[PDB]
Amino acid sequence: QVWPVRQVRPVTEKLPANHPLLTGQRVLDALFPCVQGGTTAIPGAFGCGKTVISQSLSKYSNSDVIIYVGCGERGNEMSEVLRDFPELTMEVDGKVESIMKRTALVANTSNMPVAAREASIYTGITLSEYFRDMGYHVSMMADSTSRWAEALREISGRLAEMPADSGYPAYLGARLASFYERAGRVKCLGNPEREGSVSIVGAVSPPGGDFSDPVTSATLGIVQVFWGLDKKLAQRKHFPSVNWLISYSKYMRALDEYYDKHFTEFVPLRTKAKEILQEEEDLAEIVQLVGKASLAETDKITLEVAKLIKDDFLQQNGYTPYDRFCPFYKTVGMLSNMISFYDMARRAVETTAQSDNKITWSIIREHMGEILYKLSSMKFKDPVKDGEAKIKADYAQLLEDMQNAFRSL
Amino acid sequence: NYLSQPRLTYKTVSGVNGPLVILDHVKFPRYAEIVHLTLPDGTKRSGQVLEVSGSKAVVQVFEGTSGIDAKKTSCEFTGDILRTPVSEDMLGRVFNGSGKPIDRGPVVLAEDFLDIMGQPINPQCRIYPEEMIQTGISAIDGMNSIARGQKIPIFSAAGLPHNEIAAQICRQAGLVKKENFAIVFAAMGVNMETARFFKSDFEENGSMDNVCLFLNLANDPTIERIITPRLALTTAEFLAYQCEKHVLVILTDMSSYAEALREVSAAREEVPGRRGFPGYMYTDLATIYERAGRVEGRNGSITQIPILTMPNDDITHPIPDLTGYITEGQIYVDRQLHNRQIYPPINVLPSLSRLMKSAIGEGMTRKDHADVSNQLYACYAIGKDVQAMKAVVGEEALTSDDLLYLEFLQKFEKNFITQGPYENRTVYETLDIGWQLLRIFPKEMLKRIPQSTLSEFYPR
Amino acid sequence: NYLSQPRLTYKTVSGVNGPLVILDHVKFPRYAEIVHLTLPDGTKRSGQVLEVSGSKAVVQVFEGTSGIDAKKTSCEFTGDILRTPVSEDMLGRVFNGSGKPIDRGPVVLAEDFLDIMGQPINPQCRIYPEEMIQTGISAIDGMNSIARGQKIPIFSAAGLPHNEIAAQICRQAGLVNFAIVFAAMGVNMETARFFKSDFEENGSMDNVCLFLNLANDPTIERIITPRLALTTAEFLAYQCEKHVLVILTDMSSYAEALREVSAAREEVPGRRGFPGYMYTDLATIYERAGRVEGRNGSITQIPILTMPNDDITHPIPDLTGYITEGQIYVDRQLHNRQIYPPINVLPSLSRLMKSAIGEGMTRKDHADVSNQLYACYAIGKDVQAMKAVVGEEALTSDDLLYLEFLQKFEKNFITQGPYENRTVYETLDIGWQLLRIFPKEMLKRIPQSTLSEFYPR
Amino acid sequence: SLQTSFVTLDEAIKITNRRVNAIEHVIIPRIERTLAYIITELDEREREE
Ligand SMILES: Nc1ncnc2c1ncn2[C@@H]1O[C@H](COP(=O)(O)OP(=O)(O)O)[C@@H](O)[C@H]1O
Ligand SMILES: [Mg+2]
Repeated sequence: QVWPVRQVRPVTEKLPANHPLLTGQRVLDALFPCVQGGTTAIPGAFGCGKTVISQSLSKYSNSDVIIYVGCGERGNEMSEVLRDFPELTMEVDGKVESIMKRTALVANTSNMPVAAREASIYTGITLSEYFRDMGYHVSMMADSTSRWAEALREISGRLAEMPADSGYPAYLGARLASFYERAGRVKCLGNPEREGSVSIVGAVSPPGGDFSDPVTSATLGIVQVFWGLDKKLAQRKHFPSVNWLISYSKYMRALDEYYDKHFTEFVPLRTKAKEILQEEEDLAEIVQLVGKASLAETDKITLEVAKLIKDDFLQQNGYTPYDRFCPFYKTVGMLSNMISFYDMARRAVETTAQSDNKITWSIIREHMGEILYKLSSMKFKDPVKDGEAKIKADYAQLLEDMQNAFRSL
Repeated sequence: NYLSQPRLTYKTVSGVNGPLVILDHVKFPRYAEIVHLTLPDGTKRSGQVLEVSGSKAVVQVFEGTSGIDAKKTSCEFTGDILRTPVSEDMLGRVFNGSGKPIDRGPVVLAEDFLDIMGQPINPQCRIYPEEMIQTGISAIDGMNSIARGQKIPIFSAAGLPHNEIAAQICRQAGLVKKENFAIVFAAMGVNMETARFFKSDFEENGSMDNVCLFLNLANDPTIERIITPRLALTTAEFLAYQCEKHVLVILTDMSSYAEALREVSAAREEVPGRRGFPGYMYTDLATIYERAGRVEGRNGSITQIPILTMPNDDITHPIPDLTGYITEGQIYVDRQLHNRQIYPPINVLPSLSRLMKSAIGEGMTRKDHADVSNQLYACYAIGKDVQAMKAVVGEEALTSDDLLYLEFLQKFEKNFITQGPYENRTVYETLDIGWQLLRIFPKEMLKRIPQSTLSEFYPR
Repeated sequence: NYLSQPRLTYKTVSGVNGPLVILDHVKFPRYAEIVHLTLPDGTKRSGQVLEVSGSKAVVQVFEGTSGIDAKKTSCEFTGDILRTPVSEDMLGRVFNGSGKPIDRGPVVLAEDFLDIMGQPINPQCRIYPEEMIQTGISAIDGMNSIARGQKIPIFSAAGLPHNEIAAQICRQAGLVNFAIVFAAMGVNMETARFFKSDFEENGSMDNVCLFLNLANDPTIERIITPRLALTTAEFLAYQCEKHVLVILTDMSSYAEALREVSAAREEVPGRRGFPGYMYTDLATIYERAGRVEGRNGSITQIPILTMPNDDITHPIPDLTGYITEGQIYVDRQLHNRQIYPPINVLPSLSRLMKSAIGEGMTRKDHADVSNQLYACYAIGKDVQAMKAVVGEEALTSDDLLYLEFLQKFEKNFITQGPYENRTVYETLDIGWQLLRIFPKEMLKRIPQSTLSEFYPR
Repeated sequence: SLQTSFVTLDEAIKITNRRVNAIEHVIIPRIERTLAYIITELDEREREE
């Protein structure tokens, strides 16, 4: 069949989204969730990891089909996908299958004709709506929407049109908003009564790295999830380079009733982790100006567990074999142990700080260096070489290992 | 009398560009006239004459110019400007941004046809509004109080919960007790989840028989936004000034309206204002915002609550900037309060209501309401200055009085501002939550309050 | 088939303004065609058709419009777009920025005439680059490894030694010979002498091709100079099967000439007044690199940049970093401290490094050691920044370990001197020695199985 | 008397020097970067106009 790429394919009804799009990152899946039918933006300066997040999400997500769009970006970033995806396999019925069997690609690299970048976007979303109508859950990656906005600026410029913000045409916001409205979860047309979805994950490439960029500023008015990357995390090799202070998701109130059924313990842990990071951010300016010696032992513990979470939970190298993909059980198990250590270390100080003989974080460190090195090592446990049972058994052993040390204070 | 004479139909299309079609050989063209376009495939669109000169007319097309051509497409000129049908049967109906039904009901069988620009109400014939709307929200009713017949926007930004504040005002609004609103709701450029949220809330409240909805979603045509506020306000003016209802009008993103103006102005190659917006943006916005309030000898009223998404959180941007020069206040929704899970995220410092001065106080609400609002404001202003100093110097530099202001700042955000989405507080609960914070200080610090108000309400 | 029908010549110049000449009564104009202009004094100049409309053609003139007139100036239209004559004789030649010889040798006998603009390679036919080049420079090889076929520019600034680093890379590159194609845009004569001298001093010059546009040469030649050079690299790599290293000298001179050309046409500006399409334009140069299916040859690009006021957010380094596969960053603060090479690793990157290293490629530790050296260097910088506020008496011994690593890293791993040629294996073991300072439980980028094999030596 | 004064005064010298270093190395650079950005963006708005 033949369809006009600029016209939305019809459906019986759009539906609320009720199920997570798992990315296999610990950050993203815990702190800033996304859904089957969701809309996401990934803004960030050059080298932050936008294409590596797009490729990781393409390799490891819970989607039936992937449509991958590379408008205005590198030919080697397309060639990597063609080289990798035949070799990498998912498992079906006790049999392995190449993930290239579920993938389609739409390439228009940074040296191909500028006008064709508009056609890449509408081709890729039309291909995504076609498989949605079969009752599949589809994900579309658009590895830079700034390259499309920048193509509109040249065509608009040669048509001699009046510019809006920074040379872009006044219709740019309407072109973006009507593209993101093609995402969703649906009752399909026709009569076998199936349901399907399209999630859209649009990367954004703000010139100068500043999110006051017209494309970023327009896109953040439209999307429901924002994964804002930071170059000063990327320079430390802190990956994914996501700024957890500015990033957000609007789907948390929709997903809480899923987590209450499948991962009952997670919502308190998510709440505590955000508070520990928010407290460490409030402490860090006082530490920088005043020089740390003023801090109470609660605040030393809060800085130390915030550092533990930042360095050994949020951080995840995407190439090394144990952390390519992090399952949600591994993610909840790791988080539960770090938050449980916070509550035990705080309990020990908060119970004893009134007495003549009392606990301090220096005592806790010196007493527990082996348990601290076990907590930092939890990330190295491997989802396929060790497996679920061995991972969950080890994380329960760390809980007794730290409990015996706190029974011993 | 009627237009009984026939309508001319022209195939003389001469240019097509963005939202605009240009025709020539047009007989005695009329400015602001409506045009109906039949495409080569028989699709029907509609448009309006933005300029006339000699035999040439420039038409903005509401549904967009895709598929139009310079030979087969034909325009029928209606002989008249845009008049909408109206009736009281429009309450409990759902329409698109063009005013066509989407509830699967019939089209409006009119009680009248009204010009969507309205008619100028004489400044001699207006009534000054003094009845307070109790919105049920303490940060509004205590410090930014709203009169029935006011124009007062919510200024907000991307990701913030301005839709929940709007829905909560619609659930909870009434007069202070020592009538209930007809609601007209317009949406420009909203996503499907926003449209579903408001429609679902009015059904959840069990009150859809008293509300009219006009919806233009983010996939619907952008030039329909030019008329959507004017369909909504023309309906509110019939209901208020001919059927004597008390109307509340919600206009849910003025920022996506102002962008549709910038497209048309850019396509016409007009001389810019700031950030590329039309040079006439103030004078256009004023035609929407000044359709509000009360008139002498008629029992109904219109209260206006626009909503703005401010870009980059910039309150000096031409959209929120010009809105303050026309409306009687603003309510400001703040990212720093939202990031801390405070709800409502209303920041009381940049928020204002210009008509509150005469709507509150003795006989209106309670005799302390003016004094308590001033003192709560001054305490929060001082506490925010102490907080900003403290981060430089540490708590060892602060006096016992600086700790009284810094304690108040927490207790105020925790108890007075923070409320939750279905909690409804009277003015009386709002004031007496207020006094529990003013008791943090000794009497000698409460400088905004006269001794009679201290003597009567502090000892309790 | 050959263009056998004769060329038209025109005196119909209807106007002149800025760098643009405007002919009328032109018979069937061709967009992007080349035109030869003869001035009244008999000087020849060339230009290219930048616009066509009915009987009119707009020409930009490469040597400028000064002294052109509406009456005596005459234009000959070539019937064709800009093509360059190419042969394998071009190695061991020197040309100006428009491809005319300047070595007192003859003009090129073509093996073919190639379109200067190249042609986009199909992403299906690209081969991902995975063979590591050893430059022997430890700050590159150990922490920004270069794959054969990469684009990896040198971001530098005025007064820094980016010429000397680029010469050292040309002198030392090999697998764990290159043909060199070198372009210069807007160089002073002492820069032009430095490279030509160094290539003759290393005896290499019979295997180097140079295109020179100096600071006094025409500006609009600069926008064809890298396209002449890359067309020569594409013949040498993808028809003669050679491995080519292409050096493009000061891309900020290319971008500045492009801004000056575009400002005369009044095209939409981007940031800091550069053309709205500058990303696309630079991408047509930088994407002319890599390996391809079924052919042995390859093109590696190392463009050199000058950052205005050392600002990496300026559109030139910014839009270049968005396209290229990393960057090497040359730092004024290391240069002022008399270190060589001044390569600050933190703002630097290589994207193709991740698959060009490790087991079978280099050594099993390489991917772990590199990431731990980045972590300790970033933390050492944070402690040095803390010390400037609170003074040494506030620092714990753990802070002093990172601040000792910092001093030893810049003296042993970074500092090298201009002719030292370290193996990857020397670079890796110099890596482990600095990491050995820290008690092993601090090495939290490295898994137990790597630590227990390499740290105890 | 002199020694308890001296201990108190030593701490006050250390605190004062810490503040001077913070103004010189944290606060003034942050203001000067902010000021340079504002001066840059005002030229961009002017070129757009
Ligand atoms: N999750 C990650 N894990 C490991 N390395 C990463 C990760 N994300 C980014 N990188 C490194 O950073 C480089 C640049 O990432 P990329 O996605 O291409 O950034 P960009 O936003 O510019 O497209 C990668 O080639 C890789 O070397
Ligand atoms: Mg990318």
